[PDB]
Amino acid sequence: MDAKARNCLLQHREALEKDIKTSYIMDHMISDGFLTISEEEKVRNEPTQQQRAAMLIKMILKKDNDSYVSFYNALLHEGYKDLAALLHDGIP
Repeated sequence: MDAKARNCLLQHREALEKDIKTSYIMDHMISDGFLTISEEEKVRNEPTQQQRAAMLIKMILKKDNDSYVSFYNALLHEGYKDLAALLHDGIP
């Protein structure tokens, strides 16, 4: 993704990992076509909620602009309003 978007995600990574549940967010991204079942399974293999969130974000940082926007939308749809707001800045 564009460095601006990547940097925005890196900036708010800690906040995201501390709050988000990955299960439903990933369902949305898979539905959108920006996360594979292979990736979902790897995320799921992480022991804790935060470790799963860390792994998911680690994968997203290497994806494209559309993936960033998909992540943003997933956050909104799951009610993480403030967290999505933090990333709004990086939307290309």
